Amino acid sequence: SARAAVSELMQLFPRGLFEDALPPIVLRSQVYSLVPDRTVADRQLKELQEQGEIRIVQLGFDLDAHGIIFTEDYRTRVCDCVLKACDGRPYAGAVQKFLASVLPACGDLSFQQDQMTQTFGFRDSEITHLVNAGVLTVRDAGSWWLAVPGAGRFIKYFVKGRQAVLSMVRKAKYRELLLSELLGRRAPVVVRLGLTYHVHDLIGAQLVDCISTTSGTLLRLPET
Amino acid sequence: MDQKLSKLVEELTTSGEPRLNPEKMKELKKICKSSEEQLSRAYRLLIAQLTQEHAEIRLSAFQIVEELFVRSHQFRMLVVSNFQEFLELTLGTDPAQPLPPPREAAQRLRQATTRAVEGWNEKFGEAYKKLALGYHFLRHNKKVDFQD
Amino acid sequence: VQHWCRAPRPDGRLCERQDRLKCPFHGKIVPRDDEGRPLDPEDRAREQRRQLQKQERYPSLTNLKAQADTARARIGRKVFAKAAVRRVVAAMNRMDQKKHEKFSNQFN
Ligand SMILES: [Zn+2]
Ligand SMILES: [Zn+2]
Repeated sequence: SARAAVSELMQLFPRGLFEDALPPIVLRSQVYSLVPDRTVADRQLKELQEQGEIRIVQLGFDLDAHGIIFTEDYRTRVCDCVLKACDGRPYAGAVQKFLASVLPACGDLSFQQDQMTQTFGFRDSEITHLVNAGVLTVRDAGSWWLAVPGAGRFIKYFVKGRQAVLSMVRKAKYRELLLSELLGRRAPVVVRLGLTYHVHDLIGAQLVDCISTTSGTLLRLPET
Repeated sequence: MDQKLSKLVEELTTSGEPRLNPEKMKELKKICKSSEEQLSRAYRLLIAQLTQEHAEIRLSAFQIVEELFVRSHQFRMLVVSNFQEFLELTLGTDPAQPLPPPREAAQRLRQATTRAVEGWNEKFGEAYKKLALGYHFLRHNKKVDFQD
Repeated sequence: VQHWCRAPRPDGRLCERQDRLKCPFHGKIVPRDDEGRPLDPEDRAREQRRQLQKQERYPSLTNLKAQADTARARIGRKVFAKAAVRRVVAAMNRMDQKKHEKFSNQFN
């Protein structure tokens, strides 16, 4: 089941690297890595998201980047860090209202102005309060995506780590490399999140061909 | 028994020899005749080497490929599978991916691959419809001079 | 131009070159006697030291650096530089300024 897979992948998250300010984040593609049946993976993730255990957030760095976060890690980290760094500055109350009203209700990826203006009685001032909280970011005029405060650091590290790992596979012979060889290899300093994490992401997005050989699963770059 | 194969192809390619060393060529022939997955491994070696940026290296790789093609049957299916990319890298049909230097090596590669394609069409063309299609496609869409 | 280079040539002859300051083939001109020894012992010692210093001091495939590493490539790089052509154009325009100055008395 996808629920297990997200659990193990969430364990791989090096929380210390982000000083426990960011809740652990799992990319949907990595969920595809451990669960080859892509369709069943998506159905069960939708099941979980409806149940309210997890949230899905548009990370933006790629149009197909959806980060998966346990709802309770999201609430805990946002309340703690935001209210602490923002004790007194006004949007703390607005964010409290948001976490109390919207997140339990709708797990939807995007938020449109009409919903917050009417169903939730949020004002323009309060919406700007959230936007400065980091909790919303602009999709369009009057449209905003859910967001984790501080995600930029994780995004930058993930992007550089992914490209570094892909480069390491490229520079191996054939543009090929065995998975065990990669994992045992000393990680570059650019790769700050750990190699298993990035390897799952590459395999899941079909950026690297997984070839099951007698020596194990080989990584090969598909011919571009 | 994979290390020795990579070694041997490495000497054959990186040497830049105008003509293949026949003794280690025969060693490669025998050792590849040993196994078919090993034949695919040699094929992968050749494909990897062909992408590398040097005309002489590509000439060596293409010559090895021609040897195996004329000598092996499964190799024929394996290469005509990706005949598209193979022609692209050898003929330089896509101008966006020209042939590396030196110019003499590039011209020799061009002549040799034209002749090899002609011979393959004569010999296995009926046996591999995709080869006949590729020949015709070269002859008209790209207008390759087969008489040069 | 009176003094002569007069350095000892490898053929045993002394140089007859009439250069004001330096011999192109023997460096600085120093005054030498009829048999080529510099008159100044210190100059002779310096010349001997200079001579001693001078006396002391995929392969089968073509290398693209061979063309890049050659005199002709170096000279081409130097002359065909944007700065160099700009200076050339400036000087030639000043030449044009003189042939503009070729009309003194009349209206031009
Ligand atoms: Zn002289
Ligand atoms: Zn001289």
